Amino acid sequence: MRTFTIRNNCPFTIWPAHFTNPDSPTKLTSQVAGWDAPARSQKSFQVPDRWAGRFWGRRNCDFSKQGPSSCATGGCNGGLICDARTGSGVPPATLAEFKLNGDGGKDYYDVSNVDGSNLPVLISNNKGCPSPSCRVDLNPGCPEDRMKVKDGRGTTIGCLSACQANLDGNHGNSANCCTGSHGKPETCPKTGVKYYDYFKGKCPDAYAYAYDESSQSALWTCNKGADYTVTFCPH
Repeated sequence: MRTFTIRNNCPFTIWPAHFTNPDSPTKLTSQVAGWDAPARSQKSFQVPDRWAGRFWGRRNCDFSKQGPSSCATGGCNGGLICDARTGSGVPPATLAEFKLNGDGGKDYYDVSNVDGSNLPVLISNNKGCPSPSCRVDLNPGCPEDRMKVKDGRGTTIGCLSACQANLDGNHGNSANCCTGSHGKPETCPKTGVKYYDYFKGKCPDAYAYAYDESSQSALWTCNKGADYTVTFCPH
């Protein structure tokens, strides 16, 4: 067992969630896959070796609405508790991804804004291993109206990737999504992904297009049996 701590340092309530990869050898059963996290709170729980999955934070949730529409960002099938099979968060949702006890006996983790961003996130550990983060707020500078997810007051609370905002109007043949004629690394250069420089400039650690993980995953590993903390709105 590892101990994971999910900490909300934001000045507002968020609703964290988790989802387990379909090919994860082990299941996360100590903590249900969604909860209310008041400002300045945490939830800690045990996670088995070899677990692979992701955490994220949802903003502006109202569970009188069913399905992903319950939350303004990161909503999932199941509502408060995200469904085990279909409960991945709808973009934009900054992810803290983990593959424990992977290749070479190492843990692999990362912060991912590939599909967009909604909250600053830090992944820390108790073993001195690399600690990726996106600490700055990407919402105020979200570069185009179609990428903005706004609350009822007009404030940006999420910033979709160019792919998820459908800027090119062609999800099925997109140099932003890396699909169709652009569906492999050789045909989807990062220099062709619209607004990659915005996301990557503000948060170099975070993945920002389909093939960042292929290039950068070796930066974010630990083989020392670490406990992990995911902090939203870190210092």
